[PDB]
Amino acid sequence: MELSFGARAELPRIHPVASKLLRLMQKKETNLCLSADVSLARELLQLADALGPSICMLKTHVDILNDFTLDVMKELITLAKCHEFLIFENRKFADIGNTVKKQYEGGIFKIASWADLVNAHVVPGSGVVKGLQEVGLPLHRGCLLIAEMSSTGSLATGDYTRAAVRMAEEHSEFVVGFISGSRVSMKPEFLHLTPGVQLEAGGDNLGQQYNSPQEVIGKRGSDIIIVGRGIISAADRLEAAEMYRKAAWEAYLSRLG
Amino acid sequence: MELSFGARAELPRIHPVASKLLRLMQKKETNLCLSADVSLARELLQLADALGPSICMLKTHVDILNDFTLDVMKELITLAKCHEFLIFENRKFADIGNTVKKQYEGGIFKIASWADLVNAHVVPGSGVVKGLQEVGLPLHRGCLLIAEMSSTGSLATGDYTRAAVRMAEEHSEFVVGFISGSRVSMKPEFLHLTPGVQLEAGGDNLGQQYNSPQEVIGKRGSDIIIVGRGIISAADRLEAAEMYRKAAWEAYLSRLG
Ligand SMILES: *[C@H](C)c1cc(=O)[nH]c(=O)n1[C@@H]1O[C@H](COP(=O)(O)O)[C@@H](O)[C@H]1O
Ligand SMILES: *[C@H](C)c1cc(=O)[nH]c(=O)n1[C@@H]1O[C@H](COP(=O)(O)O)[C@@H](O)[C@H]1O
Repeated sequence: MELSFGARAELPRIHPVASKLLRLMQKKETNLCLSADVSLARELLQLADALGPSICMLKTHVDILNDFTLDVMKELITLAKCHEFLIFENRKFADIGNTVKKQYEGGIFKIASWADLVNAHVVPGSGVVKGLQEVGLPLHRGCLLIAEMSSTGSLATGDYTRAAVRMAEEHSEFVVGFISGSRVSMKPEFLHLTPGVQLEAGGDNLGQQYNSPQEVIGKRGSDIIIVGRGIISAADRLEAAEMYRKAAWEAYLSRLG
Repeated sequence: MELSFGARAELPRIHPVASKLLRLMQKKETNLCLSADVSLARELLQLADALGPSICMLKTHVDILNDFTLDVMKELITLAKCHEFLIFENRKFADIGNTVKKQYEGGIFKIASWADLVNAHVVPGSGVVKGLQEVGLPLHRGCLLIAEMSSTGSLATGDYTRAAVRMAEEHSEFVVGFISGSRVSMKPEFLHLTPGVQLEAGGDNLGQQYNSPQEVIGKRGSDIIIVGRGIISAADRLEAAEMYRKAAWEAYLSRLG
């Protein structure tokens, strides 16, 4: 029997980062994650402020931010706290444990110092998780494993996907869910976040493929839609965010009955 | 049927970056790539200067460099030109094509501006190569595809590895080789670079596994050894690099005949 986001937030085995997310999704009636794929700090902060009320999460892309500083991230956190959304850094960690540990904590970005959530590929084996968790657990963070991808020719299928799910299950102190195109775990403590979402059919010219909020939330059983260009390229970004939020929210409610 | 590095540099279908690499490997008698996994620019540059004569390639890890600037990379390029080695940025690109394009060209790091070689995971499908190619092609850059990984539980096996080889073959205007544990393509135009190398048996506490230069070059048929901690953790990094250089070079010389 399907549980509401509010009930899932209270499950005994729920991770605190997932509980926080689930509570604000219910409170705000949004299961929309904005993919903030922009080059400038001013654009990032303007979108976070204007769309904050409509979103549960803002997916940053610090590797493409031309004018990144840690002060930009301080200010983003203030917006996150004010508007109540989590910060999810896009960087798709995909290296050996020892390396990802340093990539997560260190460098100029210090991702673990400001990102509530990160995501990681499972291709290196479970050391990728063990390395990230060494930094993330003390910092009270969570992680998503990339169980499926939205792009043409994705190899994250079959036994690979199943490996991601086992890895997540075995590291539930840190792993809070998945990047996936559908529900891949039957355990309600895990979140499912789906990119490759637009209202209309289509793709991009570098292998991105799109499915609708109704398809992914309603038919395929995911929890959260991640949307970049569908919102950012629109003339009215606030209206676009609202259409996506309403679409994803209604799809969830219908599945809930 | 085995050709020397110098002869391979003259193969008809060889990429110019691969040719430049193979020529300097032959001239300097080195098939050693230093994995410069350090957090300070001053250490990076001191290692680059001191070990430059012993290496064919320096693998940078800019995501862990706390005091990165483009001026640091300018000085690195001077040393690369002086001592004759290529610069390989470690970041294991693993996202849809439209995203990896921006990650490669942009942000603070502007990787494409200074790195001869990049590496990409093949899990997103061939869009990952297409996206990097749009940036790197005019700049005469090349790419290695991660066909196999060194870490315990690696999913880069079987049909995954075969998919990486096919993808490299179909994008030979930009893909110059592989990160792998062994020879994975029979086409001598492709480079094989192998991490998870140390003179002694063992591993680390986060899933890394080591094989020797003689096993990897000599028996598995790889071209270049990538070595981080085996060298970086020594008291005398120069002496360590020389040991690794002689091991890898003599292993190559012996498989030649
Ligand atoms: C990573 C979250 C990911 C994984 C995937 O399989 N597909 C993806 O597209 N993404 C990321 O999500 C956004 C998608 O943005 P658009 O809505 O296509 O503009 C990108 O940031 C992509 O890297
Ligand atoms: C990426 C080059 C890679 C791929 C892999 O399968 N295994 C790896 O270890 N690496 C990278 O190579 C160095 C290994 O350093 P050590 O010799 O183990 O210190 C790391 O930089 C790793 O990310």
